[PDB]
Amino acid sequence: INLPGPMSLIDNTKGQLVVNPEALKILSAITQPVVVVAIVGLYRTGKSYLMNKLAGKKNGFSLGSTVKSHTKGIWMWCVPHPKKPEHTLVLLDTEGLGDIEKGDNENDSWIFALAILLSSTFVYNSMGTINQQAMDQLHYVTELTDRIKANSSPGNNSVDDSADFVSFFPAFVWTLRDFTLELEVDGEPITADDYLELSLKLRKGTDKKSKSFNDPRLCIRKFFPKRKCFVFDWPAPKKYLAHLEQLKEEELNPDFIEQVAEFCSYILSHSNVKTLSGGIPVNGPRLESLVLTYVNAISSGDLPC
Ligand SMILES: Nc1nc2c(ncn2[C@@H]2O[C@H](COP(=O)(O)OP(=O)(O)O)[C@@H](O)[C@H]2O)c(=O)[nH]1
Repeated sequence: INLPGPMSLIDNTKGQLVVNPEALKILSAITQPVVVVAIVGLYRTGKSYLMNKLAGKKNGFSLGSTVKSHTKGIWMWCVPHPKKPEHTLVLLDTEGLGDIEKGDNENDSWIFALAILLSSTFVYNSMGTINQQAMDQLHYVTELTDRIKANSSPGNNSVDDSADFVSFFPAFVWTLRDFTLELEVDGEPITADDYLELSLKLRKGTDKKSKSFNDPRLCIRKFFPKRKCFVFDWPAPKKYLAHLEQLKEEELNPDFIEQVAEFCSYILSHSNVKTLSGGIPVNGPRLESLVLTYVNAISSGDLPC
């Protein structure tokens, strides 16, 4: 109808971070309540492919093919909510997450915390089994988000252990890609949610370097008390992964088809209308005011995030 295709919301393509006045203009005109889904993860891990499946439209995001490996940004695509009439689904696709283990450039990395704080549901996307690097990566953006939260008006006086925090801050979904691991414990099979809870399991009482072990896991667990995990096989034999989008659905792996259907159905039925601290529903212009408020507080701010 009137909602256009993906556009930059904020990126650093040409020098420094710039907010796209055209993206605010689009948000300003979205009078309907919005459901906001943000996705964060390393370059070319299939983030855009998955967000395009949520939108159910052609000509969606292609960040892995058109953004350079060093750019950071948030890209926005608003569509009618595929399952909730008179609701708009706001898709926030991001790029430029750095690998902390390799000392990747962290300048402007606060925009990934921004994407999380704008979201109804935050999707963290990584390849393979849950390993130390993926955990450390998640821990970094969680600490950054908590820092920005603790120090800005939208998040002020909303302690992580309260019920307001649990209810009105973003739900969390970890998507694991090219995942071939057997979801088994002692011959007995376990779910992907089970796998995630196991990876976040706390050492019970253990203390010398056991309560050091719990610290990053407790940070994640308490910042994201609403958690879900989805696993995705290779989409298709590697031969064909160059341009997955061009493949016909019947040429995908059948388990991948089911795994994408499951993810999409969960997100589109379970992600709530974005809400402020306190429960106030958020619509287009209200989201735009959140963007402005955060960007100004972080720009004008004194301390590092
Ligand atoms: N191996 C693998 N490749 C994928 C998957 N999804 C997409 N790709 C390919 O990975 C590349 C980058 O995709 P894109 O979605 O743009 O990645 P983004 O950077 O994370 O957004 C493309 O060539 C895709 O065809 C996946 O699940 N597994």
